Amino acid sequence: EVRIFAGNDPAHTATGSSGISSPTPALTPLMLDEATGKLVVWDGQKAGSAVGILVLPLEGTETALTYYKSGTFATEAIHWPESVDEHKKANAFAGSALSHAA
Amino acid sequence: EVRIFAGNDPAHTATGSSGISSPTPALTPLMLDEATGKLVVWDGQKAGSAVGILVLPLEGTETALTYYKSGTFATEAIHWPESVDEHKKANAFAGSALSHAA
Amino acid sequence: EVRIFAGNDPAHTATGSSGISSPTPALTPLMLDEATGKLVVWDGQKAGSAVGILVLPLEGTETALTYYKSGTFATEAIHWPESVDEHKKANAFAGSALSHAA
Repeated sequence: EVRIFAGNDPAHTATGSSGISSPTPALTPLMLDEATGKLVVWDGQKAGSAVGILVLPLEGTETALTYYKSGTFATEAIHWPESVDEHKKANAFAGSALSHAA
Repeated sequence: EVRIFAGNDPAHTATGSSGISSPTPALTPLMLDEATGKLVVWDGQKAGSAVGILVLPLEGTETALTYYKSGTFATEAIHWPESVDEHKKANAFAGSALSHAA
Repeated sequence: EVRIFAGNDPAHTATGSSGISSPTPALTPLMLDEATGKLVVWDGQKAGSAVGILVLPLEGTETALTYYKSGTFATEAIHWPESVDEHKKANAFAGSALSHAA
């Protein structure tokens, strides 16, 4: 059984305005869009800017999305951005209730 | 029974330095004051800048306040700022352990 | 029994890239390094920038560290920076799942 919640701390979900405009798979790191305040895919440019993980896939036309706001996740189940800094990747969720480990 | 904790995830409280100088009702979104570091009413200008919800009303002369730091709240019980952007309102707590839904 | 977890809300830990290059004791407030994205000692310059508390001491040569990401801690057990603003100290963890009280 390949655990996707490589942690015991209960995972909880939340809903929020989505600013994503393209098919996005589940288990994708999310960040807040500085200009609109909507949740979009985490760009990997800053550690701690990832405020959530997509729970269900998005078609790209949804006005809202569902995300995990807490819990410990398996690094391998998460869909990271191409060639993301390893340090920013390790601390992507630092500051929130989310974390991830091997 | 009109639930005010439209969620199951346990709500927890915390205390912190208040920078509010006016009667403020309970269930009000709080943000950190950039200049002083004290907690004041959330201005609705940025998504994810709301770090807490006032638990008890403030006279406006308190040096400290009590706030919920986690849990899922009913959008309707929270006292939002006049004409706040709906997207910033939906994701006001994104990044923290707090969230809110209908 | 001098409680170090002056709270009931379960404490949880996480791992992350450390940017600390000197012996650092356990129970030390951590912040994210703007330039590298690595976790380093909280400088006390901003309220809410403390994203964690060191769980185990660091020699100063580790590439990773372990930190508590949630829970309520005793202000007295935490190792604060010399002459840190009291307001920024009180709200050092505001926004995260962490808090601290007497």
